[PDB]
Amino acid sequence: HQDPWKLSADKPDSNNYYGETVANGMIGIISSPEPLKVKEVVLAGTYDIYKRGRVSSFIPNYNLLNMKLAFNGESVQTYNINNYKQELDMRNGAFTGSFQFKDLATVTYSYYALRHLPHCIMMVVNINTQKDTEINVENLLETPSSLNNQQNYFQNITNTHVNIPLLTSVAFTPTGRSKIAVSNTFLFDEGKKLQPEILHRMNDADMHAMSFDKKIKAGKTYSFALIGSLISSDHINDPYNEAERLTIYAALEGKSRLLNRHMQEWNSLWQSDIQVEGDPQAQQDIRSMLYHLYSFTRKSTSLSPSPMGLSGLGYNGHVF
Amino acid sequence: HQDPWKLSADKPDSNNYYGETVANGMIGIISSPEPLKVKEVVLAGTYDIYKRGRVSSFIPNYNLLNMKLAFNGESVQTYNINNYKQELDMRNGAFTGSFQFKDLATVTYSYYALRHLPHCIMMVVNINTQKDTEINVENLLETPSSLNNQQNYFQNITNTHVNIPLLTSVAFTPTGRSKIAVSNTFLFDEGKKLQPEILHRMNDADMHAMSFDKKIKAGKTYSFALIGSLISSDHINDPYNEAERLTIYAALEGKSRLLNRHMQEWNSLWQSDIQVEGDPQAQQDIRSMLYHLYSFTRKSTSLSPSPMGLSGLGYNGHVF
Amino acid sequence: HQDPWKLSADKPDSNNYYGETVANGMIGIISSPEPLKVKEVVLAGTYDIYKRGRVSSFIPNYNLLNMKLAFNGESVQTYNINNYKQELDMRNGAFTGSFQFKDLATVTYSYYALRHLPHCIMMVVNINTQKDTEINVENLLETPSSLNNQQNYFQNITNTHVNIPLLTSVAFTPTGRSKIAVSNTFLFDEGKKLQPEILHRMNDADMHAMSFDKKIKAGKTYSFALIGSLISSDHINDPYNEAERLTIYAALEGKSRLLNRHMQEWNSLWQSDIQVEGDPQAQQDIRSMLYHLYSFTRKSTSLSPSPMGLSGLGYNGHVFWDTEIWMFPPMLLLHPEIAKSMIEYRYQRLDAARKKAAIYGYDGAMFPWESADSGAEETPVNALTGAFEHHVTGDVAIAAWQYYLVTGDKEWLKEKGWPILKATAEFWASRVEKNDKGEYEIKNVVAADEWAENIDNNAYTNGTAIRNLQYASKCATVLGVIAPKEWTLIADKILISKMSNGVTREHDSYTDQNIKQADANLLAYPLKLITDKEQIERDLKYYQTKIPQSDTPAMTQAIFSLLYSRLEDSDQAYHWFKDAYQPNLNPPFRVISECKGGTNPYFSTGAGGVLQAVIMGFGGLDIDAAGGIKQVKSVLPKNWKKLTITGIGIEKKTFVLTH
Repeated sequence: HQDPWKLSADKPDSNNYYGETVANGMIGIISSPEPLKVKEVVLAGTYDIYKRGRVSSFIPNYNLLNMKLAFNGESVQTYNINNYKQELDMRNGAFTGSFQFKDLATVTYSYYALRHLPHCIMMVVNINTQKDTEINVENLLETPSSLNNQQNYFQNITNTHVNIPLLTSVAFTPTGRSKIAVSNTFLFDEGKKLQPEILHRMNDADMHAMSFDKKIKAGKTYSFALIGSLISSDHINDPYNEAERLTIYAALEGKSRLLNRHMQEWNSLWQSDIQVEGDPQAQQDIRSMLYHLYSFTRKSTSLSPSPMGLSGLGYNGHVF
Repeated sequence: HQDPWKLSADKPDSNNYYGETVANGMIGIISSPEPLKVKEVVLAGTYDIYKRGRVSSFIPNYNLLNMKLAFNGESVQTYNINNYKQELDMRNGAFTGSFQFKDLATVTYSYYALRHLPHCIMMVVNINTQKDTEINVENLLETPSSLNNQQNYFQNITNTHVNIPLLTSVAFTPTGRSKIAVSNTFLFDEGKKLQPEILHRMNDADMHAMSFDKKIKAGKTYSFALIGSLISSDHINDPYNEAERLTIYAALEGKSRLLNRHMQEWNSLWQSDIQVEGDPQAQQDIRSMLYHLYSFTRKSTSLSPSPMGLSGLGYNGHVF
Repeated sequence: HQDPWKLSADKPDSNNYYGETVANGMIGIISSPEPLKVKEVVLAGTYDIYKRGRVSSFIPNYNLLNMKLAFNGESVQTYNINNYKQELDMRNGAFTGSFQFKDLATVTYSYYALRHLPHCIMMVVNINTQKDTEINVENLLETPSSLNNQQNYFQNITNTHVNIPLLTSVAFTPTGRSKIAVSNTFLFDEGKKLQPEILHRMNDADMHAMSFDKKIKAGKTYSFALIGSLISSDHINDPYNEAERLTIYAALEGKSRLLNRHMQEWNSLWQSDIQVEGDPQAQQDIRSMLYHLYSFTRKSTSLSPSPMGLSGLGYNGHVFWDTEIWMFPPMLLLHPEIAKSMIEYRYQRLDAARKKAAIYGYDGAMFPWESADSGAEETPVNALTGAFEHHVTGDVAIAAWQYYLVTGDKEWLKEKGWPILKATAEFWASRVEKNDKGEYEIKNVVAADEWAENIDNNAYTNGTAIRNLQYASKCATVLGVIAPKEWTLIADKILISKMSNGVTREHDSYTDQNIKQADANLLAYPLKLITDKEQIERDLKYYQTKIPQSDTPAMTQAIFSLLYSRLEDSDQAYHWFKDAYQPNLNPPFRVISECKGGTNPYFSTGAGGVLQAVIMGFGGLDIDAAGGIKQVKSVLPKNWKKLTITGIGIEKKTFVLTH
């Protein structure tokens, strides 16, 4: 557990678990002990009156990566998976979970606050089958109770080559000070004709979801990615259209191009580094400290970190 | 053109055309000279301040049947069809258009203000091919400029047997007095596994659409139906959920059951009739008069017709 | 109907009628075939979510001139008038209708978007009766269904000398983003005691009106004017009070003083002109193109025209490279103060371009594909141009440098040109990718040929990046600031590739696809990256038949014309000149649609391109890379005896060309 570049947890204990952050200086995503969920999402620069102190605060935002995975109709939970591990790769701010589901498949998921695209997030999911199985995949956009007057949209962006299904929500901070837009899509390798049909459900006041099924033969790897854009009226005049535009853009850049750009920017950040010989725990701790400052700041902006950076609502996100 | 039960028009002339109405005493639908379009939709009982007289008025409503049909990517228009005919069957308030598209197909469409379901409309489309062709079908929900604060939704209602795609809009009358909901679906004969995938586009502020493609071999008939529900806060506390509930209900009743119920109620209405021998024009004119009064009233209600019934906004829809 | 200054239509046919526009760069009024009505009114700089594209748009506004005229209670209709004519006088943007009511009276009405008062309109009505008669006149303020929450007011502004009756409406754009106010009054010659009493009616939710009766005696002319002011919260904090203030102001200036100021500003615009001897239809067509550009722009502002200027809601009123590359160059040569307003639009939106660059992972300023109020990206999300058509940033840099080349204004270069050129060059320096061979690529764009989507190394895009980087470096030299040496290194190694036949390749996936519009040919003009006449010719021969007849905008054939003029090929240059706009015309005023056989006039972008074919092509005028306007070899159409171009460059030079 003392890798100089990676922080590791075996079988997350939800009773004694403090989540880790991946961030690009604009969006922070704080890990959940639950597989394929995030605890909290914070958008820098967006403040409204909310809870502590009766003054402006960061606002808990859309947990835009929240996913439900079922194998043959059987929901994946902490209680029915085994060998469940979480890992933060500090070299590129990749948060990865991996687990075995019974006798059916190994699941690996990695998510990123894309370093070059301040408002874009990506999760890549790999399913490696030991038996023939059918997956049901759902991505949920639950409006947090911090937000109000939400609207839940879904549409297909198409041309002869693509069908980009967009799951979008728009909502407001408590006093209406800020309009938040989030727009998610699934990326597939197989192409428009063969990719899964995407269904949309709007069954709750505060949640809608996009979903698909995929049959996977034994001994195969099936990969898909979730891309999401999260932006507000504090960042852009028209967050609704800009979120959809950003997700379309990212989808047509594709996973490979996005991760390459992400890696280039993280490679640059780590050109400034601290190497300790003879003390592996100090080496890892100092990397974690550099990693958090690098994740919680952004060059070529007018952003300043709170005492808790983008790890949550600590000190209302205020600058001291 | 002097059938005692049917009013007929050959090649509608848009420069000299007064549309005919189908109605169930709750919804009136006034015909367009353009194929697969309606001019106007009026919902009884819904009044707000609007244009004429500075007093409450009927409100132009969603043209919920508006459809665009393309053959091999070529849009169907008045200018590229031939043998185009419109017919009102007064026996069951069926408005039918029929035309030939080049060397590819005969198109017949019939629509109904369902007599038993005051808030439900149905259009049935039959495509009879002379050559292999591919149809693109779009149903548009354009928010009329009479309404404001619209929202455009789309979702799939599914179980093991069905996928009912719902295209829904919600909007308000000018002063916000009344909330209007409309919800449309396509019915297919072929079943969940074989039915066309339904795409959803939201490209305009005031319009969204659901669409599909279908390949049809030469010498085949392909049929589909559009069902729509149109209701307001003047009729029900929660028009949004009630419109979706009504369209799901109608979809799971199906075309055959709905038309049977429709015919039973129209059969009852025509048990009271006026037969003239020796004057075919008088026979047809008197049928048209009975037909309009029967269409513009509804038993077991507290509705009263305006001087123009549900034919439009004549005299603001007021009762005299 | 080929008067060189006037467009005229006898007995307008409402079944086949495309209205003409009068505009002052702030308000556009589009004509109705119906007498004493207007079809549409558009206010510049007012945008809200509305219909097309789910993005901001121009909004149909109050048809504030709408009038009803009756003689002894008999309303003017089609069926009771004769000798009904319309005329647009391009010298002063006067739209005039004239008709005889039965055998009783002659009526003329002329209306104007006052050239000196951006928010003021005037209509002047003259009625001559052959017998004693009573007129009833009504002015209607109908709230269009584009607006909401309207209020309908009427009051009298008085002193011992005047009674100014104000008919006012205030309403909101669809999301409440903008408050609109309109205020109208009638002007009379006869003075306070004798003027007609003005009645007010509020009979509808969306319409109120002011009206009067007047007895006119046999053989007498009765004249009255309608003045209206139309303004929004986008233009002033308190539009309601400002609209009434403006109309009171205009009423007490009076018709004479207003029309004199209007005439003075129009006379000044027409000091830059194009005169053709031997071709009356070309002379009228070219005057119509200048007229529309002059009507759709305004000196001493930060306004930039949409592709349809103020002719309607074409492309939602958004600003595109259609300004920088198509409408801007002819305006820079004829009226540099118009070009200055167009680039000022971009300068004041540089912040928004820096924000877009940051959101899409780039440095510097990334100008949007479509711009409106804020300068943020406004392209409909369903169009991949918004996210991927990146040449607009280079197009803005090119116009900014050209502005300095033509004016020599070094203070402007320091304050505004350099901020644009530096930020846009920083964008391209971050946008390129160095490959194995040390070349610089620009991958995954939408081409100027917008049918080519998500392709690599587009010829036009790469050319704009080269020019942007070169011009930014040149600018740094002029101002004595040190430019990154990376800009020149990148410019010299950006890929522009040839196919095996030596033809410039449009993009890395390009072989022989049909193309929407000129792309590789734009490297010859305007970019002048290709100057070798054999290369220009082989690029024309390969691509000129790649543009289909249908669904292709007027952004091609004017460039073909210009390049054939530069090649001294009169037959080809004149063929492409006519093909650029004549197949796009709509009756009865020969307004220009976007595409051949199109029905969406007025495409000012198309007019701007054709004006370049005339000025830069037939006239041989060129922005010298070293500064100023030069003249290169050119030819005229066979049938043109003389081409005279006046008011060119800051020296206001006249150029005369003959065979």
